[PDB]
Amino acid sequence: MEYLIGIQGPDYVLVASDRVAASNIVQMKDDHDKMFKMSEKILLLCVGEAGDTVQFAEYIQKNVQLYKMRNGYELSPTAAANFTRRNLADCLRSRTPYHVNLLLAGYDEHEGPALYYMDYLAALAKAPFAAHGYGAFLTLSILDRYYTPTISRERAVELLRKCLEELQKRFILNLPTFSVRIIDKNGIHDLDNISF
Amino acid sequence: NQYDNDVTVWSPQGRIHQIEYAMEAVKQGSATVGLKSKTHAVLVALKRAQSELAAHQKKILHVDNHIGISIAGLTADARLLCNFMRQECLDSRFVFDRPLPVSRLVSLIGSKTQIPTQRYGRRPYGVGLLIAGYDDMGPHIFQTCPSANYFDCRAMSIGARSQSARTYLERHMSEFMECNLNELVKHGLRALRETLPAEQDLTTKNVSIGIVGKDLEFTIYDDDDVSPFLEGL
Amino acid sequence: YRGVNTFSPEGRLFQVEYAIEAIKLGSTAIGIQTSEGVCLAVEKRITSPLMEPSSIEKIVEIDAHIGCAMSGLIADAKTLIDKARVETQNHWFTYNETMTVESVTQAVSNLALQFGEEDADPGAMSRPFGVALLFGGVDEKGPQLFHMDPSGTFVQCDARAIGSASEGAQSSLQEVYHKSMTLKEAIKSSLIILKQVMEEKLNATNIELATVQPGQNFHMFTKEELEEVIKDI
Amino acid sequence: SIMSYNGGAVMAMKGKNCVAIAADRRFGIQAQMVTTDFQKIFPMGDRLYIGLAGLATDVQTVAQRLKFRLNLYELKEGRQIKPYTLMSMVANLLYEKRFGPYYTEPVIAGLDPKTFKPFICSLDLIGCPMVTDDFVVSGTCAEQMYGMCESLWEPNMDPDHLFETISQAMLNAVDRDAVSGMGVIVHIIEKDKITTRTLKARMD
Amino acid sequence: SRRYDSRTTIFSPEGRLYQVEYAMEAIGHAGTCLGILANDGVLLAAERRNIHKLLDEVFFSEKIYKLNEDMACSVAGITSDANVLTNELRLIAQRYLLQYQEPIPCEQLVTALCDIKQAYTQFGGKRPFGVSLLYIGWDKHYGFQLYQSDPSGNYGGWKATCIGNNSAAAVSMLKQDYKEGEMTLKSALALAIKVLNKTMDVSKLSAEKVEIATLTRENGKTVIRVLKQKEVEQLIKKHEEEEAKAE
Amino acid sequence: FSPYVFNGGTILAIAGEDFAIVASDTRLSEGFSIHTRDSPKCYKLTDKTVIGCSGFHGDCLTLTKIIEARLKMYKHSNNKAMTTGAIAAMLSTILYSRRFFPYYVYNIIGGLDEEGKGAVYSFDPVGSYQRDSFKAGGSASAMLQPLLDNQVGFKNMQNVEHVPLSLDRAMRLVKDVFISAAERDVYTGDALRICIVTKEGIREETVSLRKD
Amino acid sequence: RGYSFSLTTFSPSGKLVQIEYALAAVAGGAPSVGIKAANGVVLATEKKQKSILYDERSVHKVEPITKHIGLVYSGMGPDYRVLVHRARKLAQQYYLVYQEPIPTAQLVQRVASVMQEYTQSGGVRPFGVSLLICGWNEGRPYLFQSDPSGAYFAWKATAMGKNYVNGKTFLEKRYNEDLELEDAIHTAILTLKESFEGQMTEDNIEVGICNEAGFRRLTPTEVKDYLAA
Amino acid sequence: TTTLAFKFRHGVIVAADSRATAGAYIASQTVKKVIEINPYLLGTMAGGAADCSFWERLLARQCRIYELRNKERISVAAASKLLANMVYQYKGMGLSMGTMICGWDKRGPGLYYVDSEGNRISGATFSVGSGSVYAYGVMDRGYSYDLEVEQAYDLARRAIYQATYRDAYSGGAVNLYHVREDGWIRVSSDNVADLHEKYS
Amino acid sequence: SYDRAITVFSPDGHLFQVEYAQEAVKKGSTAVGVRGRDIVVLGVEKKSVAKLQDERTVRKICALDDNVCMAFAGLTADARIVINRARVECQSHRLTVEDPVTVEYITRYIASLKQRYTQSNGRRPFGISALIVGFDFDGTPRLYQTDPSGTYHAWKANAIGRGAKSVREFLEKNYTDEAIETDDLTIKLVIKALLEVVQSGGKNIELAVMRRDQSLKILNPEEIEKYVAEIE
Repeated sequence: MEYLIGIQGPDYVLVASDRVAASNIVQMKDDHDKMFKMSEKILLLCVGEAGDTVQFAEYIQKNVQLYKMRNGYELSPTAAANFTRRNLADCLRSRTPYHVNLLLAGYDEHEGPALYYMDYLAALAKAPFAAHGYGAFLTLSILDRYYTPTISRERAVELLRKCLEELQKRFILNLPTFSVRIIDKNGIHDLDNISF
Repeated sequence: NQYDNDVTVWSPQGRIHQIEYAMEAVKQGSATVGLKSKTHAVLVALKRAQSELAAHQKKILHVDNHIGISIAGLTADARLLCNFMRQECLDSRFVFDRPLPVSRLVSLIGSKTQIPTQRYGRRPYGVGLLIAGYDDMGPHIFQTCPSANYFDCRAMSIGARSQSARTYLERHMSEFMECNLNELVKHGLRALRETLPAEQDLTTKNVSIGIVGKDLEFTIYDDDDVSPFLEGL
Repeated sequence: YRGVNTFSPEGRLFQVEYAIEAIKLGSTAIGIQTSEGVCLAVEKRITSPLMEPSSIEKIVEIDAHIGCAMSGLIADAKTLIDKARVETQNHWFTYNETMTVESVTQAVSNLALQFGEEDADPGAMSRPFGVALLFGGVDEKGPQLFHMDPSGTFVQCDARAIGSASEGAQSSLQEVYHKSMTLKEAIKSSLIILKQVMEEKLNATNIELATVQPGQNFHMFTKEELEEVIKDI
Repeated sequence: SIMSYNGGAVMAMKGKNCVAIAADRRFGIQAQMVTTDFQKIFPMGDRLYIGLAGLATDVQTVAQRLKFRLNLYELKEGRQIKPYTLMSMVANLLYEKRFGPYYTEPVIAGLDPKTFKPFICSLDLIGCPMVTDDFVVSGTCAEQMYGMCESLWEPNMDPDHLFETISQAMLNAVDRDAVSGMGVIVHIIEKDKITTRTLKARMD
Repeated sequence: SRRYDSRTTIFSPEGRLYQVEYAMEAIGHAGTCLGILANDGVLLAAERRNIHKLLDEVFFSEKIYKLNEDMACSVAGITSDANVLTNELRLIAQRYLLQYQEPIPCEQLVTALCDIKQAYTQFGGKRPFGVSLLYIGWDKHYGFQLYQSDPSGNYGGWKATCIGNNSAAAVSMLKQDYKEGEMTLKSALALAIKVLNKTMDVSKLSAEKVEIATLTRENGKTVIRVLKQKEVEQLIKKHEEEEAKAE
Repeated sequence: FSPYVFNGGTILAIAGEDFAIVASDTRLSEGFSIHTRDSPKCYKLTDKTVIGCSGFHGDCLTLTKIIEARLKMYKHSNNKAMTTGAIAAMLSTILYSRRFFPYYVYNIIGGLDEEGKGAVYSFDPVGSYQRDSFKAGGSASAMLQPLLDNQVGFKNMQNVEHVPLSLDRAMRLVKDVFISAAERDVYTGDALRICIVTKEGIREETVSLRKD
Repeated sequence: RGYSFSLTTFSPSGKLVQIEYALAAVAGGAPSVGIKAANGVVLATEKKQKSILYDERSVHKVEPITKHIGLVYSGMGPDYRVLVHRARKLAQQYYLVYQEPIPTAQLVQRVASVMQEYTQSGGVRPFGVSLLICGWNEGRPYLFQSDPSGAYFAWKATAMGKNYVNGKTFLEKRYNEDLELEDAIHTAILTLKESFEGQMTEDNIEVGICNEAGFRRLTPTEVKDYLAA
Repeated sequence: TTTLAFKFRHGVIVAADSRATAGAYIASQTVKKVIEINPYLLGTMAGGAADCSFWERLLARQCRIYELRNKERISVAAASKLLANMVYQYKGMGLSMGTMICGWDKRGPGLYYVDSEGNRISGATFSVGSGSVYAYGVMDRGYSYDLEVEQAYDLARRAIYQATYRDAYSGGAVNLYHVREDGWIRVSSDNVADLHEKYS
Repeated sequence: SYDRAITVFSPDGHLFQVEYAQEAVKKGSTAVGVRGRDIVVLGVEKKSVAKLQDERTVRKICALDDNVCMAFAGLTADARIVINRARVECQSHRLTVEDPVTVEYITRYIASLKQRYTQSNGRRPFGISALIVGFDFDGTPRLYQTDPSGTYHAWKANAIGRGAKSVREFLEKNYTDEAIETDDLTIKLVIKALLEVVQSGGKNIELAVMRRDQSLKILNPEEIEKYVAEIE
């Protein structure tokens, strides 16, 4: 399956995802990106059914950029998250659902970092740390065991290291290189990938 | 003044003026003719060119293997009506594996042309046709006017200056039933010549001929293919 | 008052006549048909120096083997061009063949005149297109040149002139052109007539020229290539 | 079943000039907790609230849509809704989707705006009102809550006794429900004040 | 039928929409409206025209309307078109709230309504809405705000404005006696009482031929209020006393 | 209620330097019974094209009527008769218009190209088509293809020059393969119909096959 | 198809003229009255038929909407019938959604909003009627008026129709906020009498009331009794 | 069925087999599984043959319209997004399509993979079909970006030959293509029997 | 639905609705545009501060895409409608083509929308004229002007609106390679040209400047006054 993980800090928000695009016993790509850049300060990580994910992500991204360009100011993380949730829910019971599981991140001048969890049934949640896919079963307990509300940013990278290395050890699939990214008051930065 | 602005506004004399203006549009077009014998039906037409470098406008079209028309008036309306006729004939073949009887096609044509002249804002079909066909009842010639009123003629001549043509036709109506195909075509050409304006003769560049008969699909003669028919006049 | 679809006491749709008047406001365009090819020449009519002459797209290609030259309004053509192109491509899709010239002219002609006010569409067209086009291209039948008018009336022409100076241009084209021209001679005569009409002195910057030949696809003359022809012109 | 997808429970009780309404906190997908900070009881008036157990997507959607309708109503009439009108409103909202319903079983609790006379009621997932004078339950641990309410309920209880009783029932019905729990959040509604307390609840 | 058509949506021979011009001509006779943006509030001051001894008192107001928790607007023109526009505004606010779970910013809203109005004056064949609006609100983007709209669909932010009867005179004093950025809510209310006293030349402020609104932020949340009779009359007494001392 | 029913029949076309042959049997069957005995599967489209249809008979009939109408429409509009490539492309489009309720018909076109040579096109029921030198379709496709590959194609045979396929050898091979198909296939074998497309026109020849 | 263009359009002076003409028709009808007593609300109009051949009971002008709110008009008849039907339908829709009796202010708002639509819609003309509604909602009386323009007004006491200006003068003279129901209905009966052109027989006027007990028309014997004084 | 395509220093190569099957019966050994969208775009056919051909031909018509409107050629990314948006309107409705789009854009040689389930990605090397797994090993071991033109030809031919050998549903002839700045060319069409003779 | 033909032909071939649309366009504040070596600049005229309007809610130069901007002259509501429509189409282009939009593409789109409303049923033509400026991906400077008839051209320097003939004559006499060499010389050229209609300047003008990657530049009043002075 696909994998997502997000850890939120007092100032930043750390996000990651795998770079594989397998399709029936064959890893068709090694440098794939599951991360969409909503705005200059909001991101979107998307995994789900092949084909639905990119369509839904591009729709939301287009709408948010059009908002920002129509108004002069960008949407907030929480407003964007609720907009996306509303669209997913509205499509849930129609003739064409989207099978998408999302991790949204963003920064705001006042509220601070925003990590937003959302499943494919259109349930939204705000959590200090979240995950998706099958890898969530082998990395969530670690996040519980070595996570504190004030955790420093470097400690956050180390904690994610624990998670990815456990996923190497005990999981069944192969996730040889991951994406990592951090949003803060100064925009978004792409950190170098955790690989083996 | 105010009784000739819409097609739904009866004039105090029991006349709709728009329909009459459409008739006028049909009368301003170039001349055309139709004939029927006991064996064939022949259309004879007179195309004209806007300038000396432009071609002469086509004015005979195909509908089916057993029907043909010859237009006189706004082309676009003629094209629309050709579309309608061809679709009807094809539907008859698809459903009934059989040629559409001509009379029925002319009836559908009349009914289709009737709707415009009774609704507000729509305008009459500004085109005049001369349908030639060959059904199980034999040869037929019909005429259609913008008012949805079709006529079962044995010979006619619509268009500009067409009245001298009609005079010649009514002059020799006795022979048409017994004539050969050649004599019939020569009668038609001769009348359409009566229409021409004095110092202007029939040429390969301004004539087209259509024919349908017992064992002969509808065929169009034009350009040098018409020379065999013209040579003899 | 006086609906769009109304017939004058002569038998002419008023809107059509007024649309035919708008073609005189347009610049002058020429087209000549020869065995070796067909050429289009038009006048860009640079109002003020401050505007890029290259930004007046007043000749476009419909397909690799078709060309179009227009006169009238800038804005009215755009939809007719898109229709012509999508029809050409549709034909290629279905039949894997190249859409002929008469057929694309016919489709564009039908798309004209389907205007009205009552029971058409949520946003159908209202007034007739006020533009006169020139289609020229090479088909299975050889070089072709077709002329279109707001009335949905199209005819294949040997040489035609459309636009503000269409009269006089036509007398010239008629005196010069013969049945055995050459493509280059056609470019020369066309450029000379254009020079004779334009108010401004002819230069490579304030015209466009295009030819289509059996071998080469529709070709646009380049600034240097234009200078090369104009110098001896 | 569908209701068991996300678990959850709600409760409401009555007393002498007071009403209480409680709901758990867990939010998960089948057998995995996702957060312990999920909100289910939604503010709806000065002393009127609403709880929704069932599908989380549906809880959130219904809450937002009902707030939409009530906002418009109050702004068009210039008066707060009264509990009975709210109950009928939700009944029409749920019943509009009789074929393809929302999967929630709302419970309402709030004093009247004028006489402050208690009022609780519960609704099916297709809009069946049920007004009681003692209590109403809903969620996945409904039977445990009936067992507790029947034994621990007595009439005309002051706010202290009422809060104790409702908290005890809520805690003791969760411990025997495997897919609902990890925190209980209580609202006690009186004429003047509103009290919100969180109880020490097993996190297993 | 073209005979009876009015052509309410077609250009005149100088590029001016006549139905729009007449619509704006209707407004210049309804009650006056005033805008004043303070540094700690916003305030609407329109005149109560329904001045009869046999009318009843109902609702919290008669010309001020709430649109959200954090927004209100006053109307000048036709009463019925006013009601229609108010309803659509309320719907817009709730639709934004449902999509984003955030209160609708103020220019979000004003431009949504004006877009409806403009579209209405662009195609359709109807008469345009003969209403001009004044709004007030707060949002985290620009703070206290004061907008205005017209039958055309144009709006504008105004530090102080006047739409309705005697608009020229009211805006003339408002230009003469506005301290840009140097106005408390109390001073703005006093300026309103003065300007209106001028404009409502019929008698003097009876404390009953007037409507006042205040929008403030209190305890972190917006609070909207319509001034009662006692405070209004006290303000008028203070105004007359100040003018008397001045002379 | 099943809307389809298999109706047997086989069809075969093989292209040459200056000719094309399309041939078919004339049996119609349903289940273990036999509807008729004079139902040819090969239909004439133009003076240089023929098409054979096999499969569900109602679909075959509807499709050939649709084809005739489309061909008439095109002639009226474009003022020329279609070519074999035009009909191939048009049929690929017609068939895919029912991807989600497909025609149960196996089509194989055969005629002359614009340079005067032979052309053969084969089709899947959903539309996919390709140009080929010989193809067979229907009930006896599997037992017909290998022999054509051996004889016309000269596959698997070494030290034999690749002689061009004359018209005589083509007619013989067609007849022989149809005899064998009738011998070992219940669905076909009632009477052989051979249409020969060439520059002069289309000829028809008939040969009797064994009834049972 | 139907005309898709508005027939009421602004004039150069910015006045919707057709609405003015509808108001003229209203001002040229039969008189009407309404007062808001401290403990009830009274409507009363005049129903002077044209001959002895009209059944007074055949039709009524004072009509209820629900058990607790009703209305009367002055203007044209058929328009009043249409508006009565629309009001009853809107009341029943409100009851169906909310399961509670519709408040009078809201029913007036809704009927008026229905009245605006015909000032702007396409191919239609304004209603030539003004209504008065009476209700007893929230233990409190309500009196509203609604005109062709779609505007409504809350009234303490009003009189519309022919000679309505003089009637409003009368009522301005005779309002006393501490009034009681019987006195209010008596004062109304008088106001109609201020201009009537004949003898007010029991079968030439109508009245309807509202109180806690519920809006309900007055039977003619009751009317004669009240008219006794 | 086996299709193949890889970018390298000198363009993007394309190679494919030519077998069609109907169950266990070999319907044709002369299919053209390398569709020629345009002079600058190529597209392979895997899965449903009719679907691939019809939708790729629609793409060709759309691209021609675009180049005719804007006066510039479409990119590989744009063409691929157009195909993906065209097929996503039938998710779960029974389409079978697997395609690699490849050309030479303003960003250099491009290679996008598009499926009927909606996938769309770009990559250096691809291979899709039933014999894809048998070709990926040979490609991966032999593939190199700086690989020469003759070497790239050899790698493609060997990969498709090996896929044909080990796979029951792929075979026939290996067609091979080149995509360059000027446009694509066709290199060779080598029968598998001849390749067996060469490699043994 | 209202289905009357608002715009209709007239004897001598005139679209009187179109003509009246441009007559409305002639009642709007002058907007100007020039094209230089590496900078484009848009210049408008503000009617009056009025000391009470909020100039933030009155903007007259707007951005359609990060690399494309536009200025109009005519009615305001129509301008707002066209701007929103263009914004939607730029974003749709980004989503579908995955490459930045180009100035000619969006100008073509806007002109097509104007033509559509000029030939549809029950629709009044837009009385607005636009000036689109920007840089394509190739980094080439561009300037297009769109009339209410649906016609567009490319320009080196055109002025649209009130007093357009005067400003166009000024630019036509003055536009030379010398005046585009220095970005300041171009900004000052636009300021000077505008200064042939407006009165006050500094507090009676707005300016806009855009560079290759540099985002839209709004010149503040103090800097604009300094630029005029340096011109002084």
